[PDB]
Amino acid sequence: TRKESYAIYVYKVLKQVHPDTGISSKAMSIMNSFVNDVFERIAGEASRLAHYNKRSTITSREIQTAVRLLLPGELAKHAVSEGTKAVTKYTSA
Amino acid sequence: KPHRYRPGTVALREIRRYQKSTELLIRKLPFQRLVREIAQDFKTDLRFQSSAVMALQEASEAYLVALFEDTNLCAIHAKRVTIMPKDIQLARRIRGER
Amino acid sequence: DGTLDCISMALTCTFNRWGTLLAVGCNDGRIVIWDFLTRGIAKIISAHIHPVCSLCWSRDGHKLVSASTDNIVSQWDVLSGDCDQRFRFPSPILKVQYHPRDQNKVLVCPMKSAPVMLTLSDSKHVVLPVDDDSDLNVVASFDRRGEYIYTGNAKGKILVLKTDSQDLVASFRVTTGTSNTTAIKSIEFARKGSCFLINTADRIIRVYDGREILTCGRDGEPEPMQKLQDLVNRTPWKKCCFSGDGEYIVAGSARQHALYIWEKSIGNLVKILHGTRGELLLDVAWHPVRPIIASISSGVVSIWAQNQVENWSAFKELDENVEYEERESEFDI
Amino acid sequence: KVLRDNIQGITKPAIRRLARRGGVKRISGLIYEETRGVLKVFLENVIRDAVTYTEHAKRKTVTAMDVVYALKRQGRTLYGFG
DNA sequence: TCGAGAATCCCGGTGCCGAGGCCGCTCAATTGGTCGTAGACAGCTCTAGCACCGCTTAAACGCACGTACGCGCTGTCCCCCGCGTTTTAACCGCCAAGGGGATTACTCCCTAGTCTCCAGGCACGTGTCAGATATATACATCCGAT
DNA sequence: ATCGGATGTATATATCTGACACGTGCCTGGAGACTAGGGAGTAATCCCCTTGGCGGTTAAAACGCGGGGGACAGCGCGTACGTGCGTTTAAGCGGTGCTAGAGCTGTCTACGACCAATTGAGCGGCCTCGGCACCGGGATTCTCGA
Repeated sequence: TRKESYAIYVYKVLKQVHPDTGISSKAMSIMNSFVNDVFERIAGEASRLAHYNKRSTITSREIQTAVRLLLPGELAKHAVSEGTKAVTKYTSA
Repeated sequence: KPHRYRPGTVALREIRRYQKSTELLIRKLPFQRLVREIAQDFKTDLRFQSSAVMALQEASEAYLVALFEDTNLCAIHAKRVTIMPKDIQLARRIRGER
Repeated sequence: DGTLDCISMALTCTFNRWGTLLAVGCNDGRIVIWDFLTRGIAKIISAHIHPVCSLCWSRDGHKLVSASTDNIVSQWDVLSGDCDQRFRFPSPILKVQYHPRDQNKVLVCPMKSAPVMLTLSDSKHVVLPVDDDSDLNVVASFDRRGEYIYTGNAKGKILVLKTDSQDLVASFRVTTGTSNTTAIKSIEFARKGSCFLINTADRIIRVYDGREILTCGRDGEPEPMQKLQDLVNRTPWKKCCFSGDGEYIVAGSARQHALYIWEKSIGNLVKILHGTRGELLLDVAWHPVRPIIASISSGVVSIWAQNQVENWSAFKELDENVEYEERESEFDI
Repeated sequence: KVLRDNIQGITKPAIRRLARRGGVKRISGLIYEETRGVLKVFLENVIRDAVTYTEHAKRKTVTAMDVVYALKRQGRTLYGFG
């Protein structure tokens, strides 16, 4: 059964931050579960706020607002800046 | 002459090494038997994943050490080093578990 | 609650059929038959040089089977004290037991071998079957009438055979709750009725009714009439026994030299008797027709009776104040 | 195969081990069984809810993802099991 | 308090399997049209908020003061820590059976989607009593002398 | 432990009313009827994880066993806190007035939706080998009696 995960991108960004490091597959699964958790969190919050806004379209403004609702302080600030830079890069082409 | 460390000291080192260690501190089979006993109460002859029951025991023990932790804290506020059941009860009370 | 100085090295005791005499074994290997009424020793028998660890009265009471630690079993007439018969085996004998309805027959539980039923008339022997063939430790007992043989192994397996054919009439394995077996420490029966008890290695006494095992058939799941234990101390039981009627059950905590007393129907603990904290509890027995209990600990026997409200409390004795019921003509002439 | 009394299968040494992990020095006896009770009560919920999932799952075996979604619904989510 | 002893840290060496790397092998990602539409936006209201200001007053701040709980200290009991011993069953390794879990392939029952019509719901008026409020009263309860 | 006095509180009363139950006309979501697809349901198959047992081990649990350590009870004092009474103060009513901004309608349009054609990024599966886990042994450091 074709099962999808992210541990490959985990290894990728690890090498991006720590090239000389290994991981326990256990820890990879833990991190992936964490990925899923934050994803469902942000998605549910975005859908809920759009419902409050009666919006049927979830866009990057919703993304940023919901992250700010979720992440604290500089975590949220850096995340907002990063998402902004990335969407700017993608929209540049 | 025989030597005996002062009280707590050995238990203190036990605390230190347990905060050092990370693995479980509960024997697997007894926990599993307890889980299945609890299960038959709601429905009999139900099977389980070893991963599932490992998760059960890990999450339990986590909740349990958290309870022990904040009850320790409360007993600090109780100015005692011995624990009292009322500490646990009222901790659950603050934990909304009442 | 009353001991006896006249006997020493008390190791094992056994009430007669009517609870009038008590044959106690001693470390010297002597039988001391002591009387309850005269409160004195009735007989001394040179049984063995080896201490006696198993003693049983005959139904008529005129025969006693004794087992030495020398693997020497011997029958003795209580009036004379002669060794009527004598046999020896391998795997030293753990227990002897007269057949309750045929004193010619006697079952013997050895240490490592299967229990064997012998007769006194003919020096023959019938080896009783073993379920797992590797128990090496099976206790066995006649029922109240001697019609069936209950054999329990170190692996919790329980076989009910018929005393004549040794055919498997019932079977079941007791559980430690979850899935495990437990060493069957002992099987006891009631001299009245059909309720019997099992002492096991789990320190939990299990009370059943043999009819329910018979109707349960071979390899069934019979539940106990009762489950009895020290939920407070989790104490083993060196020796237990019913009451004479069969509605009270006692257990001997050799760990702390105490005696627990529960009921049968409800099963609630009647009471607890505390002995000398320094004494090691060894043997326990109940008077068959009296609330009297004999205990053997550190070679010393103690007696535990139970008296009624009288012996000083018998005007008309009352317990609580009584409001006088005044009559209609209470003040009339 | 009817089970029972595995709650006391929890050893007092195990309890005190967990306590030392929690950083506790002196403990009373009255706790352990009390502790056990709580333990039971705690798990009292999840398994049921878990098998509730398995209830809707129409299956005879119980899986981890059950307790995952339970602890989630119990606000005590856990990682490392999908 | 300077040693003895004990639990621990660290070092080298052994052996291993998970971490990882690579390999077939897709289906899910991309690309590109195409379309109906979510909302972006403009452009109106209007109203609820926002501030203004005055008037009354219940409320707030501080005082003094009793006082009584917080706190600090002592001695006791008992009791839980530490260690020693004895017992056991968790574990671990292996085996085995099957029963359920997952899979795929059909098959079709039910729901989404459409269109019609109207009737229950909703905004909107409308008398109107449950209860808010005030007052005098009768009952309960504290606090201090006896 | 009681009684007397103070005080605070539950009660009946009266009326005021403004929420509130009630009724409307008008609107549109709900019902009713019809069509399609395809998620769901069923079944046969495979696998294979689980649940069961069996034997040996010991680390671990049970249990016992002092015994110093603190839980706890009590006991003195004192400082901080209730309290009732002062004081002054913003809080609330209320009513005024402006509008900034919600809050509504009407476009029109970019924007995914969606489908179709294409495929390589990714995933199950297969070696592989090296940090890592274990072990044994030596050296270090805490601790409890001087």
